[PDB]
Amino acid sequence: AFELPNLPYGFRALEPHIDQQTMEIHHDKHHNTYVTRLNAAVEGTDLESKSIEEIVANLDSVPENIQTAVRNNGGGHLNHSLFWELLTPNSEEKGTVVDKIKEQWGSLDAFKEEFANQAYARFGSGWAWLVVNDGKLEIVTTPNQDNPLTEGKTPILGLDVWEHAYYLKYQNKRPDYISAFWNVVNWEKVDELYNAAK
Amino acid sequence: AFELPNLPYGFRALEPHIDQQTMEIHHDKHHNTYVTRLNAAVEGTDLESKSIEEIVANLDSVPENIQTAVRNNGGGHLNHSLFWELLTPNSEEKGTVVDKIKEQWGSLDAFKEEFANQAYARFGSGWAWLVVNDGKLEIVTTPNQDNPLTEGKTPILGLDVWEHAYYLKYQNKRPDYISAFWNVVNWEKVDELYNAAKHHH
Ligand SMILES: [Br-]
Ligand SMILES: [Mn+2]
Ligand SMILES: [Mn+2]
Repeated sequence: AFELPNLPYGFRALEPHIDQQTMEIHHDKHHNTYVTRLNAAVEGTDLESKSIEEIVANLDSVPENIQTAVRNNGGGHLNHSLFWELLTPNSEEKGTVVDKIKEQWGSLDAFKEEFANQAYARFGSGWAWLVVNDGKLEIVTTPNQDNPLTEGKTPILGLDVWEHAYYLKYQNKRPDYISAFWNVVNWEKVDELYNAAK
Repeated sequence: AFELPNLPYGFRALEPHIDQQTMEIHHDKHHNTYVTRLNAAVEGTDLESKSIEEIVANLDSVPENIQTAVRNNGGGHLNHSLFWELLTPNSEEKGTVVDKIKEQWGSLDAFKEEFANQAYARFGSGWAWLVVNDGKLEIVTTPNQDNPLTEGKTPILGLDVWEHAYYLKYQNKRPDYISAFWNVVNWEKVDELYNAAKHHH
């Protein structure tokens, strides 16, 4: 069965960029619900032994009757699992991917502009991603809990732009949330995900 | 140009079922953004003189360069315009549609159960609707700001299940929001929309 991973920090560790009420409800309620419904679908099937990454990457090996449950709750589990590890109270804009971003976009600032534009433009619920696409850094967004793995793209940074991720602190103000996010990005985790793509 | 409609009650009128902070932000910010972007898309074109009902029912015909903006922002404008008039501080569970619902589902409660189930199951952003679909009552849900009119179904009740509609008061507890919603449904508006639906064509 899949396990709800602990946050790597206390609920208050990302203040004042993300509020502790959100960190608690987002993790203990929203992510936990994805794990409940994912397990209800996959527990007792030949998918149960597989990594969530293998499953989400290969949704056409999911039998038709649970395909939607797995895509949505499997996606929910993978996306939130990545997100918690991609946040930190000790953010430093350094390392492999930051250097590659400066190289490709000319500056980290230009990168943040495009990331924020794409994240802002995602209509309804979804995610903004920095992915590796056959060696190439690319910014994409996905609806709901869809994940670039399914399209053969390796996610190395993700921002949750479902309203549950920002409404308590920021309400309608998604751009302020996106701006706040830069303060808590775990670039060490980004580097790890990038290195494993290779 | 399209206009943000005035609420027919105060921001506090739907308490405790919908919180005044949400009523103000949802109307003055979320709906207003849809109106702004609809107007940015259509102003100075032949679409500016058409009803939002006509535009949304006919998204297929909207020029390709503005079709997504009109689908999302025109949808947004129609959906919220319907929603405000379908809420009331003076809800009475009676009339033509309540009577038809009792006949079809056997009780209002059985109807509420199916509606609440579909509204809860809608994954991500969207709307739960009661529609007239070729003369029969049908519960459907739509993603984002999509509207049953585009598929030739007439909406007579809608519930916003975007998280902005419920997160400040209910957070993750969408079912408690849906439960609250019944206390503020304007069945007089539902009756009016139904009656129009029967004579649409
Ligand atoms: Br801590
Ligand atoms: Mn989330
Ligand atoms: Mn809304």
